[PDB]
Amino acid sequence: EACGYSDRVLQLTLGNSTITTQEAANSVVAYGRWPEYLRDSEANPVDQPTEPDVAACRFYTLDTVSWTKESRGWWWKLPDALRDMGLFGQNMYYHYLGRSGYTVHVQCNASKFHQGALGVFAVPEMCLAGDSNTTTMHTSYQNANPGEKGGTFTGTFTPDNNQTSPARRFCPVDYLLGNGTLLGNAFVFPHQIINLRTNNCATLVLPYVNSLSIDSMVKHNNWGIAILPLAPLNFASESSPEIPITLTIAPMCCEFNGLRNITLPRLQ
Amino acid sequence: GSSSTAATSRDALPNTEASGPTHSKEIPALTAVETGATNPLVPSDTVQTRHVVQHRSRSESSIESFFARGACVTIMTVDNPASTTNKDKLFAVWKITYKDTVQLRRKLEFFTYSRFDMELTFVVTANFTETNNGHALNQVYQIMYVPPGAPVPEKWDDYTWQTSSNPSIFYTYGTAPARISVPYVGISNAYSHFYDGFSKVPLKDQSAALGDSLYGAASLNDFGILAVRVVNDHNPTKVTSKIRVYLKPKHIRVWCPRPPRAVAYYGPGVDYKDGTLTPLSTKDLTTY
Amino acid sequence: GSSSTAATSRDALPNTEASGPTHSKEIPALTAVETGATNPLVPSDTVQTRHVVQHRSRSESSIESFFARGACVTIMTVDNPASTTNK
Amino acid sequence: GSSSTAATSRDALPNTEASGPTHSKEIPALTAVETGATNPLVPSDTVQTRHVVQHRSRSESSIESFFARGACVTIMTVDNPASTTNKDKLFAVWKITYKDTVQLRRKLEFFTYSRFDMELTFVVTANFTETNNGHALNQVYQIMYVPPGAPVPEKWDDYTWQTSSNPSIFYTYGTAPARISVPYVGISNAYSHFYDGFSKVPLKDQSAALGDSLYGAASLNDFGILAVRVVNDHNPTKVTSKIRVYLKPKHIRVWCPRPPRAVAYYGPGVDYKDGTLTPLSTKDLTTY
Amino acid sequence: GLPVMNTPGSNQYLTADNFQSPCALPEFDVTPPIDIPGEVKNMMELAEIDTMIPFDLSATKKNTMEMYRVRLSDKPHTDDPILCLSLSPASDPRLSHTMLGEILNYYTHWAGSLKFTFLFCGSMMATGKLLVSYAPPGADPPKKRKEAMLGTHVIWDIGLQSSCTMVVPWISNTTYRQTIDDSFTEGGYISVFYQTRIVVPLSTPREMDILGFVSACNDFSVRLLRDTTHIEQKA
Amino acid sequence: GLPVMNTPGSNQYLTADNFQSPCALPEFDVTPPIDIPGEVKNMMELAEIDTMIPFDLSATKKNTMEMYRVRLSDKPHTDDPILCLSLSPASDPRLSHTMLGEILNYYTHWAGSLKFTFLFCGSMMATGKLLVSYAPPGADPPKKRKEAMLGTHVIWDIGLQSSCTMVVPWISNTTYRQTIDDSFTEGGYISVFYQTRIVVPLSTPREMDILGFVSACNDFSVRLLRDTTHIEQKA
Amino acid sequence: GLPVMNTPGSNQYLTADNFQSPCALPEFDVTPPIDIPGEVKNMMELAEIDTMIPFDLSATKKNTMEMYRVRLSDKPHTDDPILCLSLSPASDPRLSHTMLGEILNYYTHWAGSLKFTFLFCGSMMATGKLLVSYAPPGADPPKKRKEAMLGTHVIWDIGLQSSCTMVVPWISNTTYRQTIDDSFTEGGYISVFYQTRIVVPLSTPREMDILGFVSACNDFSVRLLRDTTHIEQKA
Amino acid sequence: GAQVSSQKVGAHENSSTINYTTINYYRDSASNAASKQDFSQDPSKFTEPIKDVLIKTAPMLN
Amino acid sequence: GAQVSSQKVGAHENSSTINYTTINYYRDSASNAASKQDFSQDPSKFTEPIKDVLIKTAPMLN
Amino acid sequence: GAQVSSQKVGAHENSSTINYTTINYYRDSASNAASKQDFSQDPSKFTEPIKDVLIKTAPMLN
Ligand SMILES: CCCCCCCCCCCCC/C=C/[C@@H](O)[C@@H](N)CO
Ligand SMILES: CCCCCCCCCCCCC/C=C/[C@@H](O)[C@@H](N)CO
Ligand SMILES: *C(=O)CCCCCCCCCCCCC
Ligand SMILES: *C(=O)CCCCCCCCCCCCC
Ligand SMILES: *C(=O)CCCCCCCCCCCCC
Repeated sequence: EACGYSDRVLQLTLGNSTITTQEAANSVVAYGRWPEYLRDSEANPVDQPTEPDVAACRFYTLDTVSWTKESRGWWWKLPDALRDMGLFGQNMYYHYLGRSGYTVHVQCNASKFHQGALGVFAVPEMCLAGDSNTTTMHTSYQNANPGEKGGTFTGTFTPDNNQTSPARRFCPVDYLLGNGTLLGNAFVFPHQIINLRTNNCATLVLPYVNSLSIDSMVKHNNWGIAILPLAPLNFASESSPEIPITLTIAPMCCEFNGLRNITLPRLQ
Repeated sequence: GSSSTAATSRDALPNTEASGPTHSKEIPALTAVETGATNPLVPSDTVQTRHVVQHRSRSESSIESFFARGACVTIMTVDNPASTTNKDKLFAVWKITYKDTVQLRRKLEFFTYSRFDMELTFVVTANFTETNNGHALNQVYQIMYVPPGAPVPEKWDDYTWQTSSNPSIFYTYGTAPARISVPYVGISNAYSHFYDGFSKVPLKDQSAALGDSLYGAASLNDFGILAVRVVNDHNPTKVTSKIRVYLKPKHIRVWCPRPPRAVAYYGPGVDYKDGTLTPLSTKDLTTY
Repeated sequence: GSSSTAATSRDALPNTEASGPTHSKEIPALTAVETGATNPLVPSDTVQTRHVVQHRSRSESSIESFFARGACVTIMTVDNPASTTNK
Repeated sequence: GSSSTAATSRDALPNTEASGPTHSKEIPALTAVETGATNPLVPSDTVQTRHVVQHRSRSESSIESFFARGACVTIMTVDNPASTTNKDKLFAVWKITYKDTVQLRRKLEFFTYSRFDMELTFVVTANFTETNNGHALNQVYQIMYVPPGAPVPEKWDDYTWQTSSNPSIFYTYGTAPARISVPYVGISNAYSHFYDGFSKVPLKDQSAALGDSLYGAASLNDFGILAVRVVNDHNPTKVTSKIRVYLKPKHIRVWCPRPPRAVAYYGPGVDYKDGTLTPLSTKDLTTY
Repeated sequence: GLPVMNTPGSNQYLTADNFQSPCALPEFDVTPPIDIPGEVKNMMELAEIDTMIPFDLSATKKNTMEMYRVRLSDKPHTDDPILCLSLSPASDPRLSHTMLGEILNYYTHWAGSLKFTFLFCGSMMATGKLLVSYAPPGADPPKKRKEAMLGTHVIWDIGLQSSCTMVVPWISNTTYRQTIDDSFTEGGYISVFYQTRIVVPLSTPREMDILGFVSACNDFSVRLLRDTTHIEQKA
Repeated sequence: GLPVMNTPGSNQYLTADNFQSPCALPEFDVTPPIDIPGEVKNMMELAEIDTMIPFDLSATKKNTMEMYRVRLSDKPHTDDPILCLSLSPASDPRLSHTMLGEILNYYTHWAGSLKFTFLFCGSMMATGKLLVSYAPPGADPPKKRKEAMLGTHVIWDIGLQSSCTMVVPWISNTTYRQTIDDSFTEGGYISVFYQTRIVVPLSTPREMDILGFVSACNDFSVRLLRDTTHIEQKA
Repeated sequence: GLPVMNTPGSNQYLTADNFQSPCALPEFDVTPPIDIPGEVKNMMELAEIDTMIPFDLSATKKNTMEMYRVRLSDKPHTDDPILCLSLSPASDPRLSHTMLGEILNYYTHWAGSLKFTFLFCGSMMATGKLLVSYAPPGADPPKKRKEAMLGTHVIWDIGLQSSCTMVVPWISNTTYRQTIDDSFTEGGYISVFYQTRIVVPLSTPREMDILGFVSACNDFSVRLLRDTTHIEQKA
Repeated sequence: GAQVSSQKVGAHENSSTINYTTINYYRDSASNAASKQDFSQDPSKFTEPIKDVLIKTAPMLN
Repeated sequence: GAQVSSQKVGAHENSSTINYTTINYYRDSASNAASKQDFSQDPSKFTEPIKDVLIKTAPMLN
Repeated sequence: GAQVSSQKVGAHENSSTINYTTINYYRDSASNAASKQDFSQDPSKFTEPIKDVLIKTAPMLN
């Protein structure tokens, strides 16, 4: 717009929450599909669904992590990461079934004198590799689901050797996308790159993806949010620089079925 | 009567258009991968091109064309010993799947979800095991499909082989390899090449061991099993047979693309194993 | 020449209709099995339901479909011995 | 529905016209071969001819008709030994081509370039090798097509035989000889019976041995290879089999004619060998 | 002779195949059909008919006329369950052998809404209010009215209308469920409780039996025909 | 019976054949499709998507997050190459494992125009001008800007627009190239250089990384489906 | 299944048969044809092109550039033959290896009119008159101009027009002749003589060579395709 | 005498109703294959065999 | 019930569109062969998944 | 989709044009048999490749 409007400057508003950004590289809509409610033609569960709307379909800001020369990368799972977030987590646990889209806004600012590139990826059914070489598909429910704090990637695969009392957890190696495939190709998946010299953040609008119209949000995680350093953090001359990466996410057009007593998971 | 017969998989790709010199404010070559998008550029955007009538097609690279080939998913071993032998007549029981072998699995795995009518072709080969000299009359195999819940056979000749309800294929040795078609039988709207979750929810209030289950594993018994046996009675001279199962995905559809399996498969899940994580070979930055 | 081609065994089952709250003199949930009959009830009669377009069919459960399978009724034993055998 | 049906290959040749005496300035008989042309003369030009209604045709001498015959291009040898034998189960690997044999090659070579759909027919014959007496159950052969770049088999039973993507033919002994069709697969607009050049350009600035390559040889691997094996497991009594491959060029087109091969073939190229250069026999100038 | 080429599957015998074949008894005078009453067109029709549930499968009651009787009493109000049952129509011992459960075991997959009808066989002078509950999977199986009350339920009031029907709505993640015990395709919990308490006057029996029946709603269907385990021929 | 005569190919099993066959599960109630996002119709669609190139496959960097990073510096102008690469999409170690290279290895022949996009991951305060070159086969592979400048190239100027795309035009003698290293079907050389030199102010990092991506142009296609060597099952 | 009955010839492999068959490479992107010069539609087209005859197949001249040269001289008139040749296009050593003879050996039967063209490679100052003869079978093969003159012939006069063509008309008892030496299907005799005598002035070569060429007239055809003896593979 | 019918199409290819052709070779009906073109009926005769038609919204016993 | 279609003709003989006839023998779609008559689609949903449509001649970031 | 053509009839029986019926079973042209319905052409490009068209009755060289 000769009037002023621009790709880099956006304003997102959901329920009682609003996000502003003066340095964005546009925004991405996974597979060109904007989140939507379950249609009658595609519906399964016959009971009147619970649609929290503004109470849950708003912006939740998770615990801010620190990016450094040493960082190999971070990972999160949806809905798992939002499981303890206000009215959204409450409605998710009270219902047998649930479906939801997301507006993922990854925030990470610095300075015209800093360097680095964060590869922000949205992966459908992001199944990760375990820490065991004597057994398989053994990663425990508690460890597979870190909740809000999420997990992290490792530059090296080090097998759990304690056969007696197994760590029973994931060993996601960075260059292999934590799942047996080459990172260089992760780009076939809905994503955006946070290149310090070009932009403050990454905005990904994710639709409800799955082999089913609606499923068990507590048993199954539809989307995986992977953040890896394509180009290592670097500043002026400081040998050990640091910058925060804040992750804010908002559930969308989300709905729930099969209402009963609240589900109290064994998360530890 | 006779019924005769928008962009088709076999339509000729776009023609290259004649392009001259340029001194403008338009910058096709310049861009910003950060946005998540790939520059839709073509030769004529960065160099002077001539006019070329394109005849080439993407016919063979289409989803159906890419998989339109019978692939080996398993090798079943059965036999027919001498009545006297102390050891039991060996009848085969195989849990149906595309993961026992690597080739077809890697191809299907280029994608998250899939949908398709399944064509199973059975190649049967037999042979003599003992430096004997006795012979054996032409064998007749019975390939029975046992769906999850149905009485799984415990003996090469027990009541279950009656197949009153289950689908059975009675194959005759030396004859054209057996073949049958199967519809999209998934309890879901599409097959899940990957399941980022569990079949059970570990409830605090309830004993640890109880709420436990395998990672990435849905229905303990997805599609039941293939129970194969040699119908013929025990023969003085022992004959061992092998049943090779060829699986071909037809009328197929696929969703959400993924990066191909870069390192040696290690079990039914995405798990990798130590010593196999270094696929790429040595090659210098400035060497052609 | 060519010959081309009411409720069919393979027709989609009845769609689930959107149903709201109720405070009436009508009592679907209440009945009397003693009469020999079975209460023709449906989800929308005892709970608040959403509108659902039903695609499912009873095709495979039809009398023909249920028995449309070759079943083993007997195993006959015969033979051909050496001329000499006494039996 | 039904679709029913300029000079045709099977049209009657031109009729001979009645010709009388001549005393003119016209000189058909006289000419000059130096110009590069051949005198279009006919009987009626040099002698008194009668009127003749011609019924004869060139039907059988047409390009398709001339090659419309299945020709043997190779004999592949495979086997199935006793498990015990120290030597490996012998599986065949043949580099596809029309030059291993002479007959068909000489015919195709009457021309520089060619184009055609290829029909491959496989005749399989087996037999016993040892003065033994043991027998063997009916064998099932696996003819796998391995295109340039794909994992070539190293063992009669290794992972490659899965043929997830490659085209394989599972032939059953004693049954009608196997047969498949193949399109015009050349990376060029037409097959080159002859290539007057090399696959590499010897660059001064670069080491002699590096820029070196075979004369008249293009793609080191034109069309990949045919990998054949006996699917059946090792049998106490050893059985040797032979696979004869018949090649027939259909829907064929040819360009730039050449003089037929006058002397014994010596390798894949035009090379001749000492002692074979004297084809023609003794016959006197003035002897009938 | 017309040129033909045999393809894979040739000469094979597919027990499930559907082709023509020569008639051993040509021109045979077939005996016509008579309008016989009670004709069935679809196995599902039988599944839609109310069949009595063997609820009390306890060591001593099982395999006897007693397993069908769920005993109640004029005793004081308690938030504890009268009877707990898993929504596994084909696998759960109490449902697996009912007309519905039996037909389900001839199939691999099941879908749609079920309906549970309870009959009060106590005396006319006996009043009471019971709470029939249905709790979709994923949480702690209800062991107290409090929890059961929170999910799909019906407060049954005992009177002239002898029976009360509770509809278990088709609520599932997958388009179809498996006819066997399976964590992934689990149906949830069906439980019954005392809303208030069975009250009776003097000269009247303080204990009575309630019968329970299960049947399929018109939205119900099954697929993937298969051989059942409910019958065998060892030998 | 209708007179028929069997022809060659009869009773054979062609893994690539395309015929009809009896259905093992007749009348089976098939579960309908739901409009699932991200549907693909042609493998080539994936080849048209930008995928990161493992350029620095050196002894110590290979098989680690580092192989993806091509390091530059504020150092003085030099006509020497930043990185040399062969146009062998399917065979060359640096291209063979990229989404494009991987799909190419399932096919015997490849054709059309490729496009290489380079991303400058250095600081905003850092300026510079690089020369991205493409030299069609037949001559001495460029080892100096001078030679590289003489063929198909693009002078990339670093600024607001983070990345620069160089299109490698479909320039070949044969209608199709082989998915393997082959003198006859050779593609030529892709090399990168310093047009001027990476310049940076004080208090700023004199060294930065540039990422590189490869994808196929709309004129691109593959043929002759085949089994790949990028995966195996020894045992 | 449709009732069918197999007939003789079933399952057999006729190397000359003409049927359909499954394609090993389905949907394969075939490379189009380019208008390449020199396209042939019928083997007979090649037979209609003038090809040099190896006339002098004598012990020392045979298998050398010399066999093609028929030497003449300014010597005195003689009724004796310059060269005698049998009309056996496919069998006669002097014709069997010419383009025409070679194609004829791939066939069992031949028919139609042939034409023999002779080129005078002597000096411009050299004059002369030769007699080219053709004598249909059944009589004493001509050994003297006298006899040769009595049958089909042409009196060639040497001048500006370097060459002279003699047409051997299709004169036979059978509709077709055999591509081998056969008394019954014999073609007759082709002989050449001195009508007057090759005359040359002083300071000029008294000896010169005449080249001879054979080709088929538009009324010419062949049949019954067969394997030739002109090439083999002993081993 | 060819009998052309419609296939209720399940999983469709990335490739309008599809049909299948059937022809009877034998003179005897018994020789013929199963059409599978069968009809459904309302369970009434079994689920509600009562003389006086019943209305679900109203009291079964009145 | 015969389904007649066109063969995209590759290498033509020295011999107008050519056709091939197809007929379905079975009642179940699954039993049917692969038509290969498939459709192409534009990569957009993957190569350009961005909210604001992009013009190649202009600055990606503005 | 049936293709009906004429057989050039050789030795006729003591028994009007005779025809033969052809039908294509496969989708790929390569799978098809050889029509044999081929065309002839004039040898000119080889027997008379000369720039200036030649008249047989007149002097080749003039
Ligand atoms: C007489 C032979 C009858 C053959 C019966 C075969 C029916 C069973 C077919 C199951 C198809 C499974 C295909 C692969 C599905 C997997 O990807 C799942 N884990 C994904 O949902
Ligand atoms: C299961 C069997 C599959 C059979 C696969 C065969 C495909 C390969 C066919 C290649 C055709 C080569 C024909 C001769 C070409 C030579 O003349 C070349 N040197 C000329 O360009
Ligand atoms: C009605 O059928 C007329 C159309 C006939 C189509 C051709 C029939 C194919 C072969 C049938 C012969 C019957 C076998 C006894
Ligand atoms: C539509 O198909 C009418 C034309 C019928 C042509 C004859 C069919 C050939 C044989 C088909 C019988 C079907 C096999 C079950
Ligand atoms: C055009 O062909 C319509 C006429 C059809 C005649 C019946 C065809 C005979 C059988 C053909 C089936 C094709 C085999 C794949």
